[PDB]
Amino acid sequence: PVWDRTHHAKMATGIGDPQCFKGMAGKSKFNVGDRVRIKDLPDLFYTRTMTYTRGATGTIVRLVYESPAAEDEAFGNEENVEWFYSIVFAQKDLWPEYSDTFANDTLETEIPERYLEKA
Amino acid sequence: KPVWDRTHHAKMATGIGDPQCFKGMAGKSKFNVGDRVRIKDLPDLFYTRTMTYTRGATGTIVRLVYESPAAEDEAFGNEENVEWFYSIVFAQKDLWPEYSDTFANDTLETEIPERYLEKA
Amino acid sequence: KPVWDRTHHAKMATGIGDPQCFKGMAGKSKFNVGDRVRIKDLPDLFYTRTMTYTRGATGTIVRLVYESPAAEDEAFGNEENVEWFYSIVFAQKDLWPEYSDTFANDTLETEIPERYLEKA
Amino acid sequence: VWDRTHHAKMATGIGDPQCFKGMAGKSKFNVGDRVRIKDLPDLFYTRTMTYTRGATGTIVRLVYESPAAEDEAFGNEENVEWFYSIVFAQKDLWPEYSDTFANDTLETEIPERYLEKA
Amino acid sequence: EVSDFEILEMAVRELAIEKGLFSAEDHRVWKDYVHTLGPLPAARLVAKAWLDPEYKKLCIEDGVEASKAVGVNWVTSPPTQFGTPSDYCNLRVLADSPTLKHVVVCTLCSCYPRPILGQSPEWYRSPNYRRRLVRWPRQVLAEFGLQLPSEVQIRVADSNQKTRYIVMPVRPEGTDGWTEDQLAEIVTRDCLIGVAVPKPGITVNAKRPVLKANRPV
Amino acid sequence: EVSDFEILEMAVRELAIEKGLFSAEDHRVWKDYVHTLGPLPAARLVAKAWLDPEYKKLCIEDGVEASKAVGVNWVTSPPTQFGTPSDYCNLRVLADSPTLKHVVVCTLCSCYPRPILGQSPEWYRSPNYRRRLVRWPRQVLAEFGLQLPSEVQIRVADSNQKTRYIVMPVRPEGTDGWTEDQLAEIVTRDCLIGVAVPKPGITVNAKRPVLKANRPV
Amino acid sequence: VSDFEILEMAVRELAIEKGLFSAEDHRVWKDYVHTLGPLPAARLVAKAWLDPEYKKLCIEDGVEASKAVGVNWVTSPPTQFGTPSDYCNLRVLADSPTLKHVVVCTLCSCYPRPILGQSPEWYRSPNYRRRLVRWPRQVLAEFGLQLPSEVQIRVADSNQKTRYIVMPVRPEGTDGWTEDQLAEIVTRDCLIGVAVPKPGITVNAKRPVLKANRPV
Amino acid sequence: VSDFEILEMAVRELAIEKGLFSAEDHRVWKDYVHTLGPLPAARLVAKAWLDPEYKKLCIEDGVEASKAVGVNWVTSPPTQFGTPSDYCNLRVLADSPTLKHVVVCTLCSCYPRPILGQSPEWYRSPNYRRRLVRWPRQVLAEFGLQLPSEVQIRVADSNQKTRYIVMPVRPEGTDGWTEDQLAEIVTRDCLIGVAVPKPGITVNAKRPVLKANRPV
Amino acid sequence: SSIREEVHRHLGTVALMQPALHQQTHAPAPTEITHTLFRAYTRVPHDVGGEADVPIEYHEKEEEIWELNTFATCECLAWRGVWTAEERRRKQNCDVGQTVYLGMPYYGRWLLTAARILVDKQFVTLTELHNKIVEMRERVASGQGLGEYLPP
Amino acid sequence: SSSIREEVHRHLGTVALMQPALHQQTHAPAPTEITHTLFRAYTRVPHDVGGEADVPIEYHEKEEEIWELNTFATCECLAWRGVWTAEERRRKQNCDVGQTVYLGMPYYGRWLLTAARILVDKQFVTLTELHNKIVEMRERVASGQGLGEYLPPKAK
Amino acid sequence: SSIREEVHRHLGTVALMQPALHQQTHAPAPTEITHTLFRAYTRVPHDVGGEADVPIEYHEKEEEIWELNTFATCECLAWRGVWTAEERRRKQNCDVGQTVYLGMPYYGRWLLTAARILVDKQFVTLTELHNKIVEMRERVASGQGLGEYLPP
Amino acid sequence: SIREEVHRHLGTVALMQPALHQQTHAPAPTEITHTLFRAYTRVPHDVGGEADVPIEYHEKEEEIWELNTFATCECLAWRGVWTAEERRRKQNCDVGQTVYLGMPYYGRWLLTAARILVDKQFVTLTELHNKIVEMRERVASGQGLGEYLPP
Ligand SMILES: [Co+3]
Ligand SMILES: [Co+3]
Ligand SMILES: [Co+3]
Ligand SMILES: [Co+3]
Repeated sequence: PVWDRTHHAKMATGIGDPQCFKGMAGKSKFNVGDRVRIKDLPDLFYTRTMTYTRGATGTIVRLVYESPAAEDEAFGNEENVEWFYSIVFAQKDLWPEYSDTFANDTLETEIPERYLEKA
Repeated sequence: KPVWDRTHHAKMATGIGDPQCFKGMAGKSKFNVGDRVRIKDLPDLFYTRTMTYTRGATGTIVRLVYESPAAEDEAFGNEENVEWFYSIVFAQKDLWPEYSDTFANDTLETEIPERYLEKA
Repeated sequence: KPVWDRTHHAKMATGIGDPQCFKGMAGKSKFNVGDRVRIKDLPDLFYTRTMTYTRGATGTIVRLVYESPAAEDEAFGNEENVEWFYSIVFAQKDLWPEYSDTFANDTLETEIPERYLEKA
Repeated sequence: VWDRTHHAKMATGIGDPQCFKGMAGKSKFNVGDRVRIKDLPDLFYTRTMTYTRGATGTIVRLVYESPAAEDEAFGNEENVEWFYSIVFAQKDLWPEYSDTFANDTLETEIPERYLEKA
Repeated sequence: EVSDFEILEMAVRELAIEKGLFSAEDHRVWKDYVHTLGPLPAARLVAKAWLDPEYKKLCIEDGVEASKAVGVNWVTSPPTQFGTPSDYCNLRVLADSPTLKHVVVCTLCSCYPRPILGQSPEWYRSPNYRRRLVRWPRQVLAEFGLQLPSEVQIRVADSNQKTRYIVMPVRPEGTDGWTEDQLAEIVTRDCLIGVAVPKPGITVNAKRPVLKANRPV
Repeated sequence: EVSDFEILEMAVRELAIEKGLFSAEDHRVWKDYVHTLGPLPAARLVAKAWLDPEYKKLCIEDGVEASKAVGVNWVTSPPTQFGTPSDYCNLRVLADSPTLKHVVVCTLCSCYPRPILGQSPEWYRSPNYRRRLVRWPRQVLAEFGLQLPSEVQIRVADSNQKTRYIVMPVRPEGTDGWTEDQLAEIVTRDCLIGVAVPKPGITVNAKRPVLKANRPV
Repeated sequence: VSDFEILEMAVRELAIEKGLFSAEDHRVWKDYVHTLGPLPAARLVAKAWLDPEYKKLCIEDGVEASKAVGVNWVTSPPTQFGTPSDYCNLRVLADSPTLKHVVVCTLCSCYPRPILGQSPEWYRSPNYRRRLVRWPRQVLAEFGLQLPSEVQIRVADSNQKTRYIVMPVRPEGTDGWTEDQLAEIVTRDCLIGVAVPKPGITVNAKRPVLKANRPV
Repeated sequence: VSDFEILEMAVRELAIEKGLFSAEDHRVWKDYVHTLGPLPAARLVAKAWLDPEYKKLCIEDGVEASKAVGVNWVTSPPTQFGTPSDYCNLRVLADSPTLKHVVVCTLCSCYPRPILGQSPEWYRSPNYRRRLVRWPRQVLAEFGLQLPSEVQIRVADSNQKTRYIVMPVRPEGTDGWTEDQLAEIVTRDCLIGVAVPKPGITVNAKRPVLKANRPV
Repeated sequence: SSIREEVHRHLGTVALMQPALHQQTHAPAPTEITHTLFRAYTRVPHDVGGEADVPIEYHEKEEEIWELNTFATCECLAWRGVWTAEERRRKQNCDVGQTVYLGMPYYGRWLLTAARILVDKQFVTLTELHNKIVEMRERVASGQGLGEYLPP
Repeated sequence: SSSIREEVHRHLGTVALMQPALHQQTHAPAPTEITHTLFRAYTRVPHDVGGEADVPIEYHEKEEEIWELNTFATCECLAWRGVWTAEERRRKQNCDVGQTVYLGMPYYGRWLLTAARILVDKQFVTLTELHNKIVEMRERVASGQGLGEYLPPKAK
Repeated sequence: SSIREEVHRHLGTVALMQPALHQQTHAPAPTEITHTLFRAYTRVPHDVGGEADVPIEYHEKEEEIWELNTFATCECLAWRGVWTAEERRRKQNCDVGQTVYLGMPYYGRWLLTAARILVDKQFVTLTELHNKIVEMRERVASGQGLGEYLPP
Repeated sequence: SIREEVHRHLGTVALMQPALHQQTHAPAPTEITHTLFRAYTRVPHDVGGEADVPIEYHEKEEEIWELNTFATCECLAWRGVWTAEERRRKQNCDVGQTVYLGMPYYGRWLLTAARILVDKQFVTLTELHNKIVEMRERVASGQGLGEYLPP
């Protein structure tokens, strides 16, 4: 069993990561402004989509870049690339006890397209 | 990209068995039946099948059971090296400080690969 | 402020002993040697000397040991009532469900005041 | 054995701690005095919180006279002492308190026995 | 089914009455008294203080005397006629100001000014509130939705002895010409404890979860 | 009423088959193989050794060769033709004597001589048994109802490598003239593990609590 | 100086100052404790082995039999009404070929101090108090003692006013032995029941000894 | 020496012996790490305050804007493809009179190392990672920062390849200040969001410092 | 949301699994008790101010009929001179010990202590209390009811 | 009685939950807080429990779950066909899972988790495929299509 | 020897890491107390017979000077009628509560309870006890000595 | 200092916080609910939202070995032994709950660096174990230990 130790460097040198995956995801399924709900996909072994965001609805504020999902990259699988989105959630929609006094507080984090569905 | 050889074990052990398929690959044994040996406290990081309760204890080799790669190597797909495995008998009193003299003849037998052994 | 009688016990037991000083004060015993009795599961709030492990178990009275106030009362300075104490033998199998049949003759003997006893 | 009428006969129509008024004599301290809290043994009972031990505060009021809780809680009301309301700067109690909230304080009451001139 | 608590409660009460420690009448009298307790008197006291500078001075200097103005005599109103055994007779009123805001707690237990405020909130008795408020007041208050300028002196009052407190918050803006009743109406229990400030239009404590009792009163 | 385990089991199995790691037939073949396993072959080996001194010597010296006599070839009986992957091919028979009694365990896991003995008992796999037997064998055996003279050497065998063991108990009194079938009958699974000794009239493991599965085989 | 030593001094001084007990009472009690030990109990067992009639008395009336070894449960202690914690109802448990006794106090540490001395540290341990009554064979085995499965092992839990000492069966190899020779092999552990007497063994089995910060 | 130092030596020697990376690579990386710090980020904020056009670039393209302060996320690191752990997608979060950002990595310790240096010990603590996203108002208050209830506090959780730095609003009392004077008050804590710049304050708020067994 | 509910249930459950060095105490020897541990063990359980704790969504709780009855009983016992509130607090919030102090309910401690004072000051023997408990149980078991908790 | 004895034994078991202790939570302590003793304890292999003190428990037998038998067969078949050797399985299953899962989850639960693990670690399936396969099985059940021999298709 | 010592320390240390579902209790509502829990919490601490425990190598322990003095004090107090041994046991082995019962040493409980009876029966006020402790501490700290424990 | 004793006390009593402590010893499948199943199979690094107490945050000086571990981990990625994502998965999740919170931050980085060398077979576990043995003896003999300890 031989591991290819030059692949990443040959691909990203002079370009950068995630810039080296640019254009590989194709057309984005969502766009800025769309309201999306976070799917509660099985998180067995690995995931970078926090449990606290599961089932919550937020707003897409930016398509940040293209890249393999961490779920795949973390296991040496970079063949599939998808769009990543920066999503904003109202704190009250995450934490039931959040005070109405701070009704404008939010939380912004990035989620790969696979976890999203039209709200 | 990595390709795993899924037929090697079967090609090697079919009709022969494991650990029979490793017979003779360890060479001359470093120890023999009757030798008093002490168990070296080698690092156990990540994996080991030589129980902590035997570390530093002295026992007697009562049998050379077979030849085989150490579990420490086999558990990670490394079978290139084969060594002798020994069945060792420990006096219970030498393992447990509290063991009663009333049961002074009680013993414990277990197997340990050559790498963990040194002359008592 | 309350005045505590610090001479009562000494005046009552000197030259006699505890529990000899309570002899006869219990009257007639409700049970006798040989009787089979079950231990009542009386409320044990705040204090008791009748172990939980004996509650609901059946044993045999093997001796009427002496007379004395129950610990439940004595431990709170209440000695006006005196009762009979019984030494009871329990079969280990009746206390511990997992006890081995190999040791079917093992028992446990302990003392319990009359208030916890009921004919079995 | 127990006198169950004493308290009622003493405080009825007067109130508690009003019924102990004057029994403490002269106060050892006065409003404005800076005092440090003694770390007296707290075995069995105490109403002077551990978080105040060894801290220095300012007396802002002599609230009333009463036997210490340490004695009252055990049926001993023979001795009566002055009680003081003391103000502590939060930073003197909690090492991590932020300088941003430097005016914050904590006020509580402590009987004379726990006080010493700072 | 009845709980072990209900079984024991019956046992203790029946035994106490049988031994003549207190009567069945005494017990009913006390429950009736407790039933009449509420925060209205405290709210009225604050409204009166907002409208009368002299009375406010009285509240600040002698809460016991001031409490009489709202019909609550800490010594004679309770059935004992020597104050309730647990609340005593030394009420102090804490006056907030543009540079001072108070919040109360009893870290040792649940000491509360029952005679004039009523029964204490379940959360007021929690080890959590009792542990955190004295050390992280701003954090705890923020959780209740209350925040004050950093320069404002937040003062935590720990009722560890015989004194009981009620907070007299500053009169909120937008209440010009309001009557005493209108003012008292926005001074809720929470404002009197200090975890909230009065606001025109808010006449009930903030809604929070309500744990139900197995067999409620 | 499907549990997370059954859901994951289906997922793993279907994925393995889809990727050609093993076939559906392979899976059925392995299950059929397991169904043919039991403690009878081992009990039979003990009875034969009890009746044949030369065979006994063979058992003690070369368990693999001796196992063939009871129809269990550690190399060729399993579907693989190279012994089961987890039990290997190095069985050793431990012969008890008037001065030696053996008991087996796998402190590291659950290593058991499946090919000749069948599946291991739930308790044999327990952290409790695995922690205690090697250090307090007399105490553990007593709980099982077994006691040996203090002079007798109790030997605990910890199968931590590729060797698997079965215990050959001493032939019990009251079996004069008994046939092979009669003798093998009192050599229960427990006897082959060492937590019990064979006794005339006892042909089944000691009765102990049985924990029910949600969806039993 | 530790917190326990400071508190011990505080309590003792306060008690004496308030006249609850005298400085003399305290010295007298410490002197009494210093004369206690397993010797009398050992001698009771030896005399029992050497006189069947005395043995009968030991079995039926421990208190009366104790006098023969100089221990009057009522008058030996300074109180003249027995020690406050040990009381006056000693029972002697006689082992036999079919019965073997072992003692414990699951509620605390009740021990026959007047005739046996102070209790072992392990005897007072929550561990011994939880296990003996339920796994006596296992606990005894740890002590190095094992008895036939048919023999009745009886655990005596002294939860009330009775205190017990165990009279072990006389061991073989003691023919013609005198009272002193026999008393010498009956150790504290034999009297508790976690061991049996054996010729040549005159001291409890060696065990780790936890040192005190400031020993008596 | 500790078990950690022994293992560190073992791993490095093994990696070098197997030719995974060279001794030169290791020294080169340590040298690179040594040049990292909060200065470039502070200068970016200062430049943004002094240039509206540049501020817009910062907000829209952090990577491009970063080049102005001498930090090229792709070519500055020795790899020439960005550091392996920080990637190449820096985003600058601009505070406003109605918006205040605070950053965290709940999954680990993700930090914009290339432009800001090494992360604070508390930043990687399970405690900070657990609480900030849920109780930002409380956590910030502990840091001595409080914002109007109307202001939107936005917590940014860097759970993927994006790294963030906070561009706080320019404080009052800095009229006519030069780029150097302004950059000077933009501390590491300000760039993380747990503090806001203040005239006269040029260092992080003092807090306890746990000492290393073998530092620097 | 059933998903949000599972999420919050998850956040709560993982707390049960917080790793720790769990040292059970089994009557350690004096030499194992430092001054720090001595002070911690001899503390008064009710003194919790300043102790670290987490944020919890504060809630109100309906009053149980037995709680109201317990409160009235305790105040009546004080009213009639069986004890003062301070004696109650000491027995109720301190004498019950650390385990019961935080393991049992607020009013549960009030009630247990009311039962305590009756026995400690010898107004009732422990025997009478135990028998009263039994009588109360038998009353319920025979369908005879139990005050205004259970109708016959 | 039987009911009393049941409450007694239930009691004896429940009090163990209240055994006092000095409970010290660990929140990523500094290197200076880790002694050699602690280092060895943390880097130990979870399966090595021989000699550790434990209490006496009444041993019981347990029926094999259908999913357990299938899990066992899957693991042996994966080894039979060379995906791994039993030693690789043991190391991943009884050691790599870590202390918490090792004692917190069921025996066969670890076998199953590890079988899914080897498919992913040796890249025979992506983690994405495993996750999607899990969702697939769930939908199959919710839709009423049944799940193998565990649940038959919904009827009328 | 050194290796064996490390081996046994290890076997003892991993016990601290035994996984568990650790649920902290913070004065739960009455609705969270089942009959089973109520009985467990209101249990008498000294009743431990039959509880599962592990095997331990039993040891002897030298008697501390203060332990002997404490024993004598407790018996003398009984001798002179301040209390009977049963009152001591109830206060010493049960009233101390679960946490102190197993967290503190055997004689530590004897001593604390000896101090307790003096206060509970009002032979000394808690103030006198507290002041005596203070004076003892100063006595030691001044170099004046402390009985047979410390020479001046 | 009294205040010092006060704060030490406040920290110590936390150890005595009462609880219902249920040890888990390989429970049967019927004892695992979906909730427990999800809790046990969670990825350890996902802690956002979990309740925790306030603590006085502190800085920490960097240890020489920590700096070396960081550089080693980045160099391994630089040279393609792994990507940062593979490291995070192995380092912050694969290590499991106990080690994740029981061991030091950089302790996990270092253990994982050693782990990737073995899992990808760049070195055998035997080579790793032998290297550690040789290192231990190296320090013990007085020969020295790199820049950490002179000869
Ligand atoms: Co209170
Ligand atoms: Co195994
Ligand atoms: Co006792
Ligand atoms: Co991170």
